[PDB]
Amino acid sequence: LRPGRIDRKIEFPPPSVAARAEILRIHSRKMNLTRGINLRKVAEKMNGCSGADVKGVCTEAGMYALRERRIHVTQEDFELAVGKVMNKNQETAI
Amino acid sequence: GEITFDGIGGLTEQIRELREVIELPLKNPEIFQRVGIKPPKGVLLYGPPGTGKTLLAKAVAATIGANFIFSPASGIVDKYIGESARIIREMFAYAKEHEPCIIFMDEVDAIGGRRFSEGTSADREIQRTLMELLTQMDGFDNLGQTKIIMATNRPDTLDPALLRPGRLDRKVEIPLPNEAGRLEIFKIHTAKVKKTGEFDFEAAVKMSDGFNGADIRNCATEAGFFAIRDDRDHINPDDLMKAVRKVAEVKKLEGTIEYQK
Amino acid sequence: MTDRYSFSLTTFSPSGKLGQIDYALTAVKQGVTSLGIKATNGVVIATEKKSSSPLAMSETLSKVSLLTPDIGAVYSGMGPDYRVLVDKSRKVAHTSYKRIYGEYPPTKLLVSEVAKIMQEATQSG
Amino acid sequence: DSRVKAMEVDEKPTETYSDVGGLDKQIEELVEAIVLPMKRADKFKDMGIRAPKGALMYGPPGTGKTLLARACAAQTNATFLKLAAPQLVQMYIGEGAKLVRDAFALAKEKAPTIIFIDELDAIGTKRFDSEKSGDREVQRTMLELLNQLDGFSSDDRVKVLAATNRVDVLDPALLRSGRLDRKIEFPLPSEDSRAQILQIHSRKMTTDDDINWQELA
Amino acid sequence: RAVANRTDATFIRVIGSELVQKYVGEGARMVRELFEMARTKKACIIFFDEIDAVGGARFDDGAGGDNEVQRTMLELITQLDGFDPRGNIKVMFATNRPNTLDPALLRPGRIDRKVEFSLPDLEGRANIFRIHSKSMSVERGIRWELISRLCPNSTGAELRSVCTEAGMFAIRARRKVATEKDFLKAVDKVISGYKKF
Amino acid sequence: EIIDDDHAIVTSPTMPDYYVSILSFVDKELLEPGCSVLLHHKTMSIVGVLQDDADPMVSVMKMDKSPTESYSDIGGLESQIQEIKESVELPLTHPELYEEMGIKPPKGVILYGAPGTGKTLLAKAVANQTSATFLRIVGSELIQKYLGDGPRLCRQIFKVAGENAPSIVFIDEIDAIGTKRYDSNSGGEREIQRTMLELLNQLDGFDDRGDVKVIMATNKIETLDPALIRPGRIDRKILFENPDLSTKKKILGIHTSKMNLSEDVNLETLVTTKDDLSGADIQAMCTEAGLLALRERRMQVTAEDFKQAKERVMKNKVEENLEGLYL
Amino acid sequence: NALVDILPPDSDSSISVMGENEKPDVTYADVGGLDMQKQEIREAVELPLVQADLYEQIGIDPPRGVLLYGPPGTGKTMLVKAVANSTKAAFIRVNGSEFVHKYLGEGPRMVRDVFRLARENAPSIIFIDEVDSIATKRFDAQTGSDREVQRILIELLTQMDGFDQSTNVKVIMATNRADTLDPALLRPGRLDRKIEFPSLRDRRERRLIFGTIASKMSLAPEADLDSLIIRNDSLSGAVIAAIMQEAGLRAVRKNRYVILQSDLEEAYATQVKTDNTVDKFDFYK
Amino acid sequence: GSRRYDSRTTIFSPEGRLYQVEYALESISHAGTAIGIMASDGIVLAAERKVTSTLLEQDTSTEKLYKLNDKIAVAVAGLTADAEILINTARIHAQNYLKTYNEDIPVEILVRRLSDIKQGYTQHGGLRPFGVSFIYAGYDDRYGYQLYTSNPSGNYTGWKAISVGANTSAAQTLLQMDYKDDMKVDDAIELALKTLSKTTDSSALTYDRLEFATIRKGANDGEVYQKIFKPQEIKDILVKTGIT
Amino acid sequence: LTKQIKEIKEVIELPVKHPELFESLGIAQPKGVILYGPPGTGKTLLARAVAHHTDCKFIRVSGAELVQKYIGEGSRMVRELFVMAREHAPSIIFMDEIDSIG
Ligand SMILES: Nc1ncnc2c1ncn2[C@@H]1O[C@H](COP(=O)(O)OP(=O)(O)NP(=O)(O)O)[C@@H](O)[C@H]1O
Ligand SMILES: Nc1ncnc2c1ncn2[C@@H]1O[C@H](COP(=O)(O)OP(=O)(O)NP(=O)(O)O)[C@@H](O)[C@H]1O
Ligand SMILES: Nc1ncnc2c1ncn2[C@@H]1O[C@H](COP(=O)(O)OP(=O)(O)NP(=O)(O)O)[C@@H](O)[C@H]1O
Ligand SMILES: Nc1ncnc2c1ncn2[C@@H]1O[C@H](COP(=O)(O)OP(=O)(O)NP(=O)(O)O)[C@@H](O)[C@H]1O
Ligand SMILES: Nc1ncnc2c1ncn2[C@@H]1O[C@H](COP(=O)(O)OP(=O)(O)O)[C@@H](O)[C@H]1O
Ligand SMILES: [Mg+2]
Ligand SMILES: [Mg+2]
Ligand SMILES: [Mg+2]
Ligand SMILES: [Mg+2]
Ligand SMILES: [Mg+2]
Repeated sequence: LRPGRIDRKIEFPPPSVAARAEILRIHSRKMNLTRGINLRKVAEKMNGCSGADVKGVCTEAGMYALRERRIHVTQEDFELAVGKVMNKNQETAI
Repeated sequence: GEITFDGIGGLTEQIRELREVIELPLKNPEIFQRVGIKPPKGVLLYGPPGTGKTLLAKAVAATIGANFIFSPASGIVDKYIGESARIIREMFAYAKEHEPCIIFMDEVDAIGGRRFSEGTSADREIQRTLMELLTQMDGFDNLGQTKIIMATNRPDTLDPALLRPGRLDRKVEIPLPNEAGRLEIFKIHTAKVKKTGEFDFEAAVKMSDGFNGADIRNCATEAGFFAIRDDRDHINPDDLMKAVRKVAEVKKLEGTIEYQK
Repeated sequence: MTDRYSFSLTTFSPSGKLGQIDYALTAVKQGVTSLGIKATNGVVIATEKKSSSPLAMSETLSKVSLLTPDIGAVYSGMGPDYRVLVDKSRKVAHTSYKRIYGEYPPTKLLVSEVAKIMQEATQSG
Repeated sequence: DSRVKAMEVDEKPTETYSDVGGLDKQIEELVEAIVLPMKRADKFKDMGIRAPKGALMYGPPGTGKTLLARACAAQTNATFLKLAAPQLVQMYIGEGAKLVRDAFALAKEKAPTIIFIDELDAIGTKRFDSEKSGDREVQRTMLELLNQLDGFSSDDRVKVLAATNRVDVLDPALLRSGRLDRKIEFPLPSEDSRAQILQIHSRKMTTDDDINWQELA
Repeated sequence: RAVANRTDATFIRVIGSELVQKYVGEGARMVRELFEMARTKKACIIFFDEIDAVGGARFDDGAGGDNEVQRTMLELITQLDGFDPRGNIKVMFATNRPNTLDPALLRPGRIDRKVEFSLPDLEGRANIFRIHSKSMSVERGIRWELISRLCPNSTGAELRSVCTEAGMFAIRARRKVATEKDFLKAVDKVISGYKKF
Repeated sequence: EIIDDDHAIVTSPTMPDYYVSILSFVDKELLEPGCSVLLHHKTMSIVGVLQDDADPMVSVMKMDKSPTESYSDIGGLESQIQEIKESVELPLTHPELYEEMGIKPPKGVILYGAPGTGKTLLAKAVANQTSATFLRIVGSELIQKYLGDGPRLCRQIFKVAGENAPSIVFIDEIDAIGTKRYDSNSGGEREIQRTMLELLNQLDGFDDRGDVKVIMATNKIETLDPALIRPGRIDRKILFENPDLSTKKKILGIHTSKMNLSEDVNLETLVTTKDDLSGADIQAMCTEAGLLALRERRMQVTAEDFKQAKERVMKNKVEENLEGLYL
Repeated sequence: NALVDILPPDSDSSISVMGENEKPDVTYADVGGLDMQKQEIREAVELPLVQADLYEQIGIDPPRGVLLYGPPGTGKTMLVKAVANSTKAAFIRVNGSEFVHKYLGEGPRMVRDVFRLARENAPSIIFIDEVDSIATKRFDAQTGSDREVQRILIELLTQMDGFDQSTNVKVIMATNRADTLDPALLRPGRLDRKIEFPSLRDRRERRLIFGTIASKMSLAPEADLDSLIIRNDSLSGAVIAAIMQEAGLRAVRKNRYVILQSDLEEAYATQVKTDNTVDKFDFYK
Repeated sequence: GSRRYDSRTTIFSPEGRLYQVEYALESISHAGTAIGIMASDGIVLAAERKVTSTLLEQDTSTEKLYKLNDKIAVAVAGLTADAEILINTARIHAQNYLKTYNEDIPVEILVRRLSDIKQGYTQHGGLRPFGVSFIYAGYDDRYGYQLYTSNPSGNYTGWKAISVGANTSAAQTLLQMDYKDDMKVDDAIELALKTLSKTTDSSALTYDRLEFATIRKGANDGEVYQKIFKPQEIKDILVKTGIT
Repeated sequence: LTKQIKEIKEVIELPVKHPELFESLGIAQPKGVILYGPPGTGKTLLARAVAHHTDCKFIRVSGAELVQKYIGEGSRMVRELFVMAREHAPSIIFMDEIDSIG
């Protein structure tokens, strides 16, 4: 922590809401397409602090759809996925 | 050394409770199986210093004839970490060969307490040992023909975890001996000592009321010494009386007398 | 004979925020439950009031007290602290209130007077 | 170890209670506690009462605590094992406790012996309730001490004497009456014992009538 | 050394801080060999200096757990045998602090005198400055007492240092005769630096 | 050790020592104790010497030529460097002046203070003028886990230096050893302590080495357990101030000659416009110019880059600072 | 002194518990009460290994690790054990006590072995029972032996993040208290599923527990089955068990193997202590 | 008992910077943001509430913007209890000066005396000092609009823009890029609301978490008019700017 | 996290591939790069991504090398890292070590 001894220091900001949307997009393609495009709806709702939070939505969305055996990823699936994740984060960070 | 089962006597009922837990499921696991419950296990002993808790832990052991492991847990902590983890693990396992066996965990308080864990790594160790001890009792496999008796004596380090419902049939409080719990103790004591027949014991107990066991022993030791200084082969009833006046005052003044959840 | 303190015992914690304010609050939380619903045509205030000992009179124990004939109050927390604070609040309101107005204090006003007094306790060594 | 050897046997010849100056009361109590029960031991056995375990001694430094004990040890023909508590205390939390247990096992071989342990100011008072508990060293060794004192294990034959400077400092659980037998307090020189104490020290140097002992007192 | 020369008792110098001979009582061998020969010589002095290391108090109490030193020490008690007649052979022991020494050694018999040396008054420190300053060429008329006045209470090593630096500053200007000026500068320098620590 | 009687006491890789015979070859005189020697394996006898402390430490320490730095190429802190020369250099070149005064030559300097002042460099500079055989060593090597190798090495430094007097021993990163103690359960109070001791025991030594100067580069002497023996034997101590306004002009001049076309911006006005800072922070600034030229894909460094560079560099330092508010 | 044959990586397994990983019981009270939580654990843990097929079709990554926290005496370490036992996928059961070491660097070398050992013998179940001890609020080095605790801890974080998107269920860990854990480091995405265990319970949740009890020995016909149910009002399973244990002990004395409904009544009634109202009410009421 | 124990806050610090005052700035930054933007024709003053609780009637209860009198409004950030005492003290001071001299107190005078009270506490008061910063938005005819802020230190400094409370740096940086010397009050209204939303973690900063006030001389017939804007009026201008 | 992605190519890729170009426009070469930010940013994922395109030997050395005990003490194996990295070039030494050992 003498300066120019570690010659570069790099901070990564906490993600932007646009930055978030790009992460959300690509993992959804791996699953099945979000019907009625609700990829935006998540980003409008909250900005994550990390890419892990984003991943958590994905896994969960695909989990309600799994149970059902209906590959479709519906608005109903996304809405559950988000709130469930959102609670969890708050109960650690209070 | 053995403690005569006539010998202990002073709080009857209290003693009966230790045998229901321990004696019954060793001799007969069948009864407990017929009922279907998990057989009775875990005993929590708490009380003052001097109350005869070690005498009691010993007494049960002699009676059954079950192998005995007397371990203070002040003897299982060590400067380097994880030695303690080994010590209990080996000892629990050691007892299994030697079934029936009762592991007397004397001064469980030592490895007790909550929180800590931010000073020396020895503080983290304390907690580690307590945690693993619990996992061995229940949560890994169940307690067989080896049973564990927990004795405690300092209220400052207590755990809601060892107090919690679960293992324990009985949470045993050992208080000041009864009006004639002390007599029963007195009786044993006057048998041994040489006497010209001394029947001052009724008065001696009125003064020496609310005495812990240690002081019943002490009044006979001080007075008998007085008999021997006076050049006698007999404790006179005068001598036994004098003694209870002197001990009574200094007893209550300095009483530590601790009680634990 | 006054304590030789000459300074505020109350210090800012080194992380901000007074030690003592935090210390005082715990008591309110620990103490027994009270609830209230504000309503358009009234206010309901409700509290548990368990027998201390069955032999104890359970009628003389009170947690509702009067500030004005219009305004009543209930608390949670230290019982003896409440009693004194009520008495101070009767004087702070009534006399001074009558001299500058000569009515019963509106609720907004009464509540604000109480707030300053709590602050002055804390500030005072 | 060489550590063990040092604690062991360092019995010097007597000095005889005659050369402790003044303070009658103290002597009377010590001889009763200890010396008569060694010699009259047979009655103690026969009655089956425990013979007295110890003497607790506290008071001013410089009152001849040492002197007193050592004279007692030789008279009964017991060995004077010299121990001091700050020594057995180490930074090594494990090892310093280990030694306490080790000292008693050595004493049994040497029976009769009189164990003189000093300065239990080192094991202070135990009144801790907070997180910082002294980091379990003071606590640990208090409850260790008591397990040797324990009377089912032999500690009636072999005695424990102890000296340590005021009892207010000592912790409440090992200061029970009848545990360390009598508790004897040392009262100060009273202008009686002073004159004696001086007199014996000047006996070594040349003695003249120019000196006036009483004035000095 | 000074009392050695006046009394007409010979002097044997031993320094145990320098000596690295201590390994698990190698130093025991060592103390035994010199001390024993020395009693033999009538009219001599034995100065074992810095007994702080080598012969040192045990450090078993502390974090290291070292006990090499406890061996050289054990040897050293049995030699003394409390007070023992030797025939005017002086046993000298030097410690940085008496407190550090082992409590068995501190007991009486073994040690018959104890004396605390402390930093002296202004008149003595004028005298210690005086001796060193004389040895060097200086512009005469010098007030020794002036230079000592400014200096707070100080070690004899510091006083030699002030003359050394003063020497040097005059050489820098090519004066081969150090004026009073140089001693003022030298004091400021060493004082300022050290003191603040 | 050698015992004159054609025997020696040797240690091998294997743990026990050996009372061995010297058998022919190297004479007792031509041997030096502390040397690494040739043994025949079947019967251990000294069959010669060729190794002569064959070890990487020896490699690093020796430097027979004078350093790469010639004198007051370095720009500013002139006066500072002309203090280190009074103590070190001057007595080796001429003891005559010291004799004539009636005072012992000063010996030793201790260089202390702060990163950024190029302390290490000044030491190399003074030594080059003298053209003293200038040994140099890193302190980290003298301390190691293995037991007793530490003092051997340490003693050797002192022997090599005295032979080749007039000499300078520069012990770099003496501050490394400090009161770092590997493991705070135990240990670090054995091996470490023993190495420190040896250096000091040889400092004054059994031979008079007043003709061996020492230069210790260190943060402070309070990092070490203080013990530096003989004050007047380490004599003058050198407190590095950081560059001031005039100092950093010269140091700047070197740096700006590397950045292409920064000649356009007058040397003086570069000094003025920036906030007073140390020469180290010029190194940070010069680096900032090239860093910005890389982002821009500025094909050739310009007057515009060097000026932009000032503002971003100054901005970094303020940002990093924490506003606690001067009341 | 030559390589004549090779061992499995599986040979020479890390320091590990002498008895079985496997649970000998199948009777299970893990079923009867906290049943809702038993299904949940099944969902995260049993469902990917058993049906790999399902996962492949939707396209998800295998579900994330599982943290178990609640008050203790909720049988956390037992509900999950039961599943491992009957699924009959590999189960590695270790403690922080296995890892802990007095030496230098001896802890971490076991830690690397656990992660790899799981991959070798996949599908595989990792459960570290003690993790509370290992996690610290603040790091220290005041004694030398703190630093060792710290080595185990960091080495564990690095590999835990890196165990993502294996087939093997990610590390399941249990904690009684989570103030020991640091929230930023150990965090969703490692451990997106975080299970809360209640303790308020319900009239129906308790009913499940009473049934398991009642099967063991027919309740006396002194009064109904339904009596036990009314007296518990919010208590957890742990207390229910202490009640039933005392009750049948006293049953043996009378010479009836049936537990009387009176006995449970007395046993229930008792255990009231838990700092009374006197102390509180003098300065909190 | 009381002799032994000490909780002296009246030690002259060795750093030149009293430690208690240091911690009170930490505590300020926990409390919500208040922004003073000085324009030629007014002071646009706006502060977000820090509560967000739903049961709590935030609407009614102003807790940060308090009107002292016609020309002077204060925004609070810091400890609300400590703050109440200084509000009554500041109100009575402006009235007493107005009575003696028949002129609304110049802004300078009022701010100075209040700062000197905070100072007094650590000077030799024995008191812990009030852990509050106040932006006093004031007007007087001679000097135009004047903008000053106070410190727990008992020091005031004038400015053309200031921020207190949370996100001091985030807010200050935006205002420097976007605000120009000449933007009028009109612009500053639009500017303030938008920068606040962008600093705060809320997706849209609602009207119900806002408090807004202006002090302007562009109120006809050479007069000064303040108006603490009511929560629903904040809402209409919230919709225009597209925050909602 | 777009900003960081663009940026990192400049810092890492160029000193290896074109040491001469990175020097000419700029000056000399870095002493290294220290990565820090929220855990879960995927800083790790960024280091590994660059490393693909650079085409070097990405050797993760995680943690103290006191864990190694294969030959000799592990202490000086830390120090010895330089030697080994040189021989086994091209290399990206990814020294992860948080330095939360106390
Ligand atoms: N029920 C009893 N019958 C007979 N003697 C008893 C009985 N209970 C206590 N005692 C006497 O009490 C004496 C001293 O008790 P002791 O062994 O010192 O107790 P403890 O509570 O285990 N203490 P400690 O480990 O010293 O805190 C015994 O030697 C017995 O004489
Ligand atoms: N008079 C000077 N001599 C040498 N370098 C100087 C001088 N003044 C300033 N400097 C600057 O300091 C830089 C080198 O200092 P540097 O080598 O980092 O430090 P040090 O003081 O030896 N510290 P450390 O990093 O702890 O070894 C040069 O490149 C200059 O930019
Ligand atoms: N399915 C379950 N529902 C309710 N309680 C349970 C269940 N399984 C076990 N129990 C009870 O939990 C008690 C302790 O089980 P245990 O495995 O120790 O729990 P834990 O919550 O992991 N806590 P700890 O002992 O601190 O590790 C037993 O004595 C049972 O009464
Ligand atoms: N941008 C991202 N998009 C998707 N998932 C991500 C992203 N970043 C991280 N993750 C996930 O979060 C997990 C935890 O992040 P991790 O890989 O440990 O990151 P880091 O920021 O390098 N951490 P640390 O070195 O502990 O400060 C990963 O294993 C991924 O599953
Ligand atoms: N009662 C006494 N008679 C004669 N000398 C005494 C007396 N008490 C103390 N001293 C002298 O002072 C010294 C210190 O007493 P000591 O027995 O070491 O004390 P303590 O154990 O009480 O701290 C003795 O060695 C002896 O020389
Ligand atoms: Mg006992
Ligand atoms: Mg003594
Ligand atoms: Mg350097
Ligand atoms: Mg568990
Ligand atoms: Mg990472």
